[PDB]
Amino acid sequence: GRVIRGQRKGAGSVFRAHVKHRKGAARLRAVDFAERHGYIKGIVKDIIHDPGRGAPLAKVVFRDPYRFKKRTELFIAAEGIHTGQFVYCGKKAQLNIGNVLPVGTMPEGTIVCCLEEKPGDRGKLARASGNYATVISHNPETKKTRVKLPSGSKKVISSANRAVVGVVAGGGRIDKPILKAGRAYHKYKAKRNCWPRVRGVAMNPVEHPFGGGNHQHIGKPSTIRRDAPAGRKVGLIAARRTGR
Amino acid sequence: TKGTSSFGKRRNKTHTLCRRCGSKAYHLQKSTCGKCGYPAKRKRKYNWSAKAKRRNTTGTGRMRHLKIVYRRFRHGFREGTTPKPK
RNA sequence: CGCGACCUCAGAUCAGACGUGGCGACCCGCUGAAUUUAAGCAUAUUAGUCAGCGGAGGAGAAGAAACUAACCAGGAUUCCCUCAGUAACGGCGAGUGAACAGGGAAGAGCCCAGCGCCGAAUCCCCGCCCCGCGGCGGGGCGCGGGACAUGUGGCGUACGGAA
RNA sequence: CUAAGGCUAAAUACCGGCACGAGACCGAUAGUCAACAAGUACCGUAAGGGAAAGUUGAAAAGAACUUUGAAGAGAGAGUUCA
RNA sequence: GACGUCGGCUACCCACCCGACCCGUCUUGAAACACGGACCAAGGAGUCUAACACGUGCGCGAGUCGGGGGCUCGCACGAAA
RNA sequence: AUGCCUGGGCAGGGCGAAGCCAGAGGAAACUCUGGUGGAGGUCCGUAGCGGUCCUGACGUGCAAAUCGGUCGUCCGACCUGGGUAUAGGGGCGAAAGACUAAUCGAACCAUCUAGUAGCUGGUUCCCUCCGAAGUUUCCCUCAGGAUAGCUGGCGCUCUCGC
RNA sequence: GCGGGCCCGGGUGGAGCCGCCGCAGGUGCAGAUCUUGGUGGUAGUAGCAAAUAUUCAAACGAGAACUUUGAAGGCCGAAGUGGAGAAGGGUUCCAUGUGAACAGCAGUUGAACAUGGGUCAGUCGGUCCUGAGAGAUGGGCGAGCGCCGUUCCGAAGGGACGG
RNA sequence: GGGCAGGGCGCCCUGGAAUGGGUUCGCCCCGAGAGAGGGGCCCGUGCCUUGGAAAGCGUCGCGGUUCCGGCGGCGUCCGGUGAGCUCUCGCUGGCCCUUGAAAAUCCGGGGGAGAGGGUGUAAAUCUCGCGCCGGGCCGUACCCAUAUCCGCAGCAGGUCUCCAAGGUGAACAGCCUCUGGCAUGUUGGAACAAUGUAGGUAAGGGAAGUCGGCAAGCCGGAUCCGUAACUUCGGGAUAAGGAU
RNA sequence: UUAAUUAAAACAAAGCAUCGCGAAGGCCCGCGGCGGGUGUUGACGCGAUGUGAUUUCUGCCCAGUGCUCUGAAUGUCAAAGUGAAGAAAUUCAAUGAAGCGCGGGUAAACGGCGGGAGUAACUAUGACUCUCUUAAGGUAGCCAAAUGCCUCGUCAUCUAAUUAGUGACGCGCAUGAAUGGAUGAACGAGAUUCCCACUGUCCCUACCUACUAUCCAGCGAAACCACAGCCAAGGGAACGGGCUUGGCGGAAUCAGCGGGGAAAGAAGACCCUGUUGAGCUUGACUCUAGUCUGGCACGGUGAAGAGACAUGUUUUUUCACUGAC
RNA sequence: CGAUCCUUCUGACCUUUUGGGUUUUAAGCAGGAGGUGUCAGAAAAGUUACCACAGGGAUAACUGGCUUGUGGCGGCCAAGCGUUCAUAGCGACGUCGCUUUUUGAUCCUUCGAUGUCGGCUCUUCCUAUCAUUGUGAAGCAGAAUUCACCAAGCGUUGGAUUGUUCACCCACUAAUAGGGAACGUGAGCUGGGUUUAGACCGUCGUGAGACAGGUUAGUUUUACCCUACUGAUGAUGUGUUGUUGCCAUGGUAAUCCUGCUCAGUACGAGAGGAACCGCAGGUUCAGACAUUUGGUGUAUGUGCUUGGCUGAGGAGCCAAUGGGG
RNA sequence: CGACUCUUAGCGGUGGAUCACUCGGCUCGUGCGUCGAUGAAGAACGCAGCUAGCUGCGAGAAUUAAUGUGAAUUGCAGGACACAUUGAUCAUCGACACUUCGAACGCACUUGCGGCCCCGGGUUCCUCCCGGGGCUACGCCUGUCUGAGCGUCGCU
Ligand SMILES: [Zn+2]
Repeated sequence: GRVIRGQRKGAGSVFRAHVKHRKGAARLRAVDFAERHGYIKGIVKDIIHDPGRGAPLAKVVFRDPYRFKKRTELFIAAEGIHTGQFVYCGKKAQLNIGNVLPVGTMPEGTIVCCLEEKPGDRGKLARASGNYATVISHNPETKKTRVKLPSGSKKVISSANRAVVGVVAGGGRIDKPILKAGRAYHKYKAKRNCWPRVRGVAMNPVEHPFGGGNHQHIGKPSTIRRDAPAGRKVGLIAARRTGR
Repeated sequence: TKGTSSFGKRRNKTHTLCRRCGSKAYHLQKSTCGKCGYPAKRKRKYNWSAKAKRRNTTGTGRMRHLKIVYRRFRHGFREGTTPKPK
C-alpha cells in the first residue's frame, strides 16, 4: 500500500545529513610533484572536533611551492598527533606516525589509516574512529600491494596511493554504553534523522510487509533474496546463515 | 482542538497579490502564482475549466488597443493622411 | 620567430532585421485514459475520444500517382449522393467497419538536385546623382567590400531534354 | 507508376472576433450565470464556487400649506381620470 | 291567494337520522405501532434523432422516388415555390 | 506530521553523587567521624506544556469538542515564534491507519459526467368499452429477462327472421 | 354539462382578447425526505444564569438603571481587568452632529451612521550581508510546456597599478 | 568628551622559595619563577566636570474681563544597609558517542615595488585639532485582545514578547493593599415553591451502598525524635509512628 | 501516542543478537540524464531486521517454506547463431546462458517439538519394560496466570458467609525459553485483593447559601407538525387516538412530570441480496516497474595456441596496447 | 452424456487462393474426435471488528403473534410402598389436560431505526397459598406435621462471592412462596458485559485475519408539543354575592409478633408439652407535631482568632459564607 | 347576549402569484475574417466643480487635433459662445498623445541598487551632489571589427 520506510530515505529532504556545523571534507593533500618525488613539510596548527564524526580532525598548514601562499588541509588526526608537530608527506617521507606516504615504500606489517583505495582519491579506507589497515605484502612487479582492511577483507591495491601511518585517534568510543535515550538522540541529531526506529511487526500491514495480524509476528521468513523489488526487500538481506 | 482552537493561530499568510493577473494567488514560498503562472512565460489556462477560461478572455478587459485595431481595419487600415480641410 | 592565407571557434550596448506572448469556433503534429457496453469481466467497446503539449491562416491540411483497375479502361487534391451498414475485423459476442467505379461543386498546373552547355555570365551590403518615397523600388556612376568554384545564374525535369 | 526533393487558389470547416438580417423559439422561478452598477456582491489560503435583483405616473404634476407628536408617524388641504 | 306573501332543484350558515378510519406507494395483505406528507403560490418528469416491424390515409403503379446538383430573385411574404 | 536554520523562555524547596579539607585508628593496605561541593534524561511544586478521574457542567452549549475541581511533567527525548524542505497511491508518522487547512483505510477544485444500477421514490384532464398474471421451459437464473399462456386493438372470409 | 369544464350578473383593473376549420408543442400535478419563495401551530414559549457589587445627588436631555460629573462601597491585587509592541485588521485613531438601521433591554452612549482632520527620520527599521534553502547561464534530458544540476562534459575576471 | 573611584589581566621589572608557601564559597597557582615590592593595559554603563540650571519638578504670590506656552521668591538636602527582586559586566568551574553558524564590513601586522626636496622647502599624512556641503526611496495613527486578529458574532476558544510596588509569606504560591484599569462581562425589578448547577454542615454506626471507597472526607507547613521488609546498596523515605 | 469517546499492558527507548556492503559497492529515489539521498560518508561506518533495563539462561529439530554456497560431473532451458533436405516459405538435428531439478549450510529465519500398554510383598502412584511413529516429540523454568472448555479444579489462609484475593499440585482443551522463559530494587493519572484512619456511599434523610427555575418590564427563537389527541375488550397486517360493542365526555389555562404518541435524529452501524464497491493479504486469474542472464550494434590493434568441418572456413581460448568508452 | 469459436483426422481426379498459368501452403463443403459435471456450455483465491453505497422486514439477531415437542403444573385406572390396609401420605405399567413465568419451531408486524442484559427506584395485577384469618386430614395423645378448601387483605428481610438472571452460604424472622405488566421500567439512573475503533495472551491460518476462548481502557443527545398523572386558577346554571351545611360519586388501612397469667396445667409410661379470655408492649406501615433530645443555622446573634487595610487606641471592613466555639 | 374556538362574506394587514408589457437571451443564416518587441491579451493605479459604482479616458487622463452635421449639455451653478462664427453638443476619427506591472527587456521585485554618453542647476570638466534626455534582456540571420588554436600549410 504505502511507501515503506527506507524507500523514502532515498528521496531525502528529511533524512539528509546535517552538515552545517561540520568543519568540512576530511581529505588528504592533493598529489603533486613534491609528494611524488620528495616530501613536503606541514605544521599541525590545531586539532578540532567534527560534529557527527567520532574521530577528531587536524588542520595542517603547508606552503605551496608555486605561489607565495600557505595552504590548509583537514587531515584525519592519527592517535598521538599533537599541535606544533611537523608532518612530512611524500615518497621520501620518513616512516613516523602522522606522515602520509605511499604504501609501496613502507615495509610489510605497517599499520596505516585513511588509506587511498585508488591513487588520487585523497584517502577513503579505514578512517572512521580508530580503524586501521595493515600492509601485508608488496609485489614490485605490476606495482601492487595487499592490504588487510578493518572488516577483515584482504584487498589488492595500487602501490602509488598513499596512507597515513598510525591508527585513527579516538579508539574505544563504542565501549561506553549510551545509558540513555537522550545520549543517542543527541548523537543522531548531529548526523541524520534515523534514530527512532519502529518495528515493522508493530507497523501496519500497509507501511511494512511484516505488519498486521492479531499477534505481533513476522509471518514469513525474514531472510529474503537480494534480487527483490524495493518495498519487499526487508529484514535480512540475502542472509547466508542467520543463526547465532 | 482541530477546529475552533486550531482556527485561532491563522496568523501568517501564504498567498499574496500577483503582479500579472492581479489575483491574490502568488505563493510566497514557491514563487509561483497558480492562477496565471507568473514565473512561467506562458499564461496558465486549461480546457477543463471553461468558466475559469471565460473569466479572463480577450473581451473581458479594456482592449484599449484591440478596439482601435478593429476600427482601423473597418475603415481600411490607412495611415498618413488627413480629410480634406475646409 | 615573426609575418601573411585558409579551416574550425569565441567576444561584442558592433550595422541592419527577425522569433518569443495572447485568442484559439475551424485546422495540423504528438501524447492520451476511465466511467459505459458486453446484463459479470480480462481481448474488445467507449476510443486516436475527453484531458495535456506544441504550431498558423482566413481558412488549414492535402494535392498534381512509386494511383485505381483487369475493363473497348480511367487519370491532381478537396466536398455532397451512392457504393454501404457492404467487403472485411471481432471471447466471429457485444459490437466495429472502408475503398473502387458512377453522378455532381470546382478544376490550373508546375519547379529543383542530378545529367550537361555557357569567361560566376549570380547574389548581398555601402558611397554619389535622377524619379519616387505612410506595404524603400528602378536606372546610371563607383579598380568600394563581401558571399560564391566545398557551385550562384540562364536553357533544362520524365508529358522526354539538349546540340 | 517512377518513391526516398519542393510550390500551388477552387468547390471545404468555422458554438472565438467585427457588423448585420431572421424566427410556428422563452417572456423575469422561463430565456445565456448575467434584461438591472454580472462573472458584480459574496465565500474559500488556492485552484475555484457564484447569486438575488424589471414595471408609480401620459406628464413629478413626487403631496404647498394648517395642526398633534421630539421624531418615526398621523388628521385636514392639494396634484392626477386614478 | 296576493304589498311583507310567493318559487329558487343548485350554492352561505346551522340542526337532526343513517353511513362514514388519511391520502400515494411496496405488498397475498394498509387506517395501521410500514414509509413521504405543516400550509400556499410558481416550475416539475414518456421528449427528439436514427434503424426497424405492423396497421391506417394519399399519390403513382412494374414500376416508384427526389437524395445531391443546376435553371428562375435583388429573400418582405422565401432561406418558400 | 517530521528534518534544518535563526531567536525567546522555564519561581521557590527536598535528596546531597564525583572532587576537596580537618580529626581519630593502623605497622601497612587503608578505614571511620565532622564539614565543603552541587551532579542527576533526580523528587514536591509555579509559569508553560498536556488532558487521568468526577464517565461532573453544558450537550438546538460560551464552544461544529468549551468550563470547574482533581490531575502528569516542569533542566531535558522540554515548550515555542518566524523562515525553509518533503504534495496525494504521494508526503510524514517514538506507529494511533494517526496528521496532511472543522474531511483521511487515500486531501481539495474542475472536466470526462446528465458515469451505471436487475434497486428505492415519483410519474400531471374527463367519460365510455374490453379487461388480466404470479403459470410452461431456458438463462452463474432465484428482487430480472426471453419464451408460450392470460389480454386488447385492427380487421378479413362466410350463414342468416329477407 | 354525468364529468373534464364552460356561459352570464356585480366589484377592482386599465389594453389587448376570443369563437370555428386545420398544424405544431417545453401542453393539464397532491405526493418524488421534489426545486425556489412566502406564511402558520409551537409561542409571546425556551431563553437573555461562567469570572463577588452596586448606591446616592446633580448636569445635559422631550425622554435616564445603563451617558457625564461628585461622593460612598468594591474587584483586577504588578505572570493584572495596567503601560508598550510583533503577526494580523486598514481608518477601526481624533473632533463635531444624528438617533433612520446594528450594539439579542435601553441609551442623550459606541469600534453605528454623516461630515470633516490625522502617520513629518542620515541616526527607529526595511534598503546591505549571508544561514537552512530557492533558482538562471554553461551542459544533459525531454514529443513538448519544461525538467535535471548549482560547479557539474564552460574561451566563466571587461577589472586594476605602473609604463 | 575630560578626570577619578571600582573591577579584571594567561602583562612587565628586582628577586629565588621545603619548615613548602599563597589562596577560594568551591577551585586553583608556583624553579616553564610562588609570596613581597614597583609598574603596565582593558572596561570604566558608576562619581566630579562642559553640557547644566537657562530647562524639569514640588510649593508660595501676582500680571491678564478675555488671548495669554508669563513673571517672580525658595527647595530640589545628609547618611547606613541587606543569600533582598530585575538587568548588565567579570572570573571560576561542571556536561556532551550534543562541541554549540555563515557572509557583508572593518582593522592590525611581514615586506620595501615606488615618492619627495635638497638645506628651505617638498611628497605624505590608516588625518592631529579645526572649517565647508550633502545623505536620496518606503512604513511611521490606532487595536495587539473577555469589543479593533482568527473561529459565520462585541463567541468562557486560540494567538509570539518587554516593564514587574508594599505586607504576610521559602517563594514570580494563595490572600490583602499603592500607581494604573473597570462597572461584574448580550438586560433590570419582586418573592426564595418543587427539580436542578456550585458550595457546606450532620446525633450513633463507619463502606453494611455500589461492578468497583465513584464522589467526598482524612493526612498536609516547619522544628525536634524515630524509620521496617526488600534491593541493582544508589533507594525505599516526607516510609510507618510520636512531641511542639 | 489515536487533535474530537480508547494516555494504556500500546509505541518508543539504552541494552542484546543477526544480515548486506571495500565505492563500476549495500539500501533507496527517479519517465528520463556522465542524475540524486546516505555521502562535508569508509566497517568503532551506512543501510535492513528481531527482542527490549540488571541477574540467570537461550534446550532439540533443516522434514516443510524461505535465504545462501559451488557446480561443464548435468535433466529441462527462450531468442540469436550453426548444419539439413526442399523451388522457397519450412521443419528437423546438434549446440545450448540465467532460472528450475541435483548436492551442502543456516532456526537470536518463518516455525514445530507424540500416542498405547504391562510393572514395586494392602491399595494407590509408579522407578522400570515392550511395541508404532517422526526432522526432533517441550529441556531448564512457570501456571488453573492477561494463557485452563470441564471450573465456582483440589488443599490452606483471608470473612459469619467469598464464582473475588494470596500460597502450594499438575493432569497444561491450547504455558514455555530473543515468535524470548523466570526473576526483579526504583517508578507508573496501568488492572485487581485485604487492613488502619476517614467520612451522608448507606442506614435515613434533614437544614443553610449563591445562581437558575417562578412572576413582571423590554427583546425574543428552534426541533417537530397526514388530521389530531380520555380508556376496557374484539377483529385487523397478528400491541388502535380514529373501526365495532361498551365505559363516558363541560370553555381558557399555570408550575411540575416522564407512562404513552410503537416521541424527535440518520434512506439501521448488525444480517441478507446486488452478477455495486473500496482498504488489506496470498499458494487466485491476467499482467507490469525493477532485477539477473543470453543474443545484435557502439566494439578496435597485436601476439601465440586448440577443437571441429574439410583436404580454406567457423568456433574461437589465453596474454598484451589504447584510440573508442 | 455436450452448442458457438478453435484445433485434429477422413473424402471428392470437389471450389477458391483474386491479371493469367504450374506447384507447396492456406481458406472452403460433408462426416467423426478434443469440452464445457454450475452438464442450453463465464477463463476466476481470501479477509475486513477501518469499511462504503442501492435496497429488503421477500431475509436473520428484540418484543408481540399460531403450536406446546421440551420446561412447569393438574387429573383418570390401579400392580404395589406404607408393621396389618390402594386411595392418611404416595403411586409403577398406561392415559387425559392446563400455562406461556424456560427453551424450542414459523417468519406474520418492524431494516427512510420500536435504543439491545442486569442492578437501583416505583405502581399495579395474577394464584399454581410461604406465613397470618376461618376450617376440614391423618400412620393428629400434646408439641411438631404434611394433605385439601373459601381466601391475594396485609407481609415475603440484612449481607460475603459473581456484571450476572440463575446459583451457594451466613444471620434474623410468621415466612424469607412463585410470577406478569413490549422477557414492566435507559428524553428515569449506572454502564459491570455482551456489541465499533487501541491493545495483551492461547488455538487456527503462509498471510491479511477468525474465535458463545479469556483480560484492560473505551462521549448514554433533546420535552417548551398533545394526552395520562400530581398539584393551582378557574368554568355553565342557581337573578348577584355571602353563610352554614347535605350528598351522588370516586380513594380507602392497618398488619404481624414477643413477654406475664392460664401452666410446667390439659395430653403423655416418660421425655416433652399446649389452647381461650385478660395484662404489658414491640416489627412494618399511615396521619401529624416540635414541649423535650439531636441536626441545620448567614437573625452573618454574641464572643476568639490568621493575613491585609483605615496613623494608633476605640469602632470597623476585605479574604464568593475567612476560619473556628 | 359574555371570553375562547369553527365556517362563510365585506373591508383592512404579510406575500408578490396570474395577465398584459421587454433597450434581454437562445437558435439559424450572410459578409468580412483584423492581435503583438513601432510593446498584444490581461492586471494595477489615477482622471469630472460637485463623482461612490458602471462605462469612457491616460498627467494633453468624463478626453486633444481634423472631417461631417448644425444650437445645445442638463441633476444645480458656472458659463464660454454672438448659432452671418471651423461654431455648443454628437458621429466619423486618417493626426497627436497613450502612467505602472505584464512575452516585459540594466540586475531583482523591495518599488531597492546600478553602469555608458549628453544637457541644465552646481560648475567655469572639478570631481562630488541634484534634476532631465538616450542606451544597457535572451536566442538567432547577414555583414563588420578585434581575437585563440603543439589544425592544415608557403617565405624567412
Ligand atoms: Zn498571477
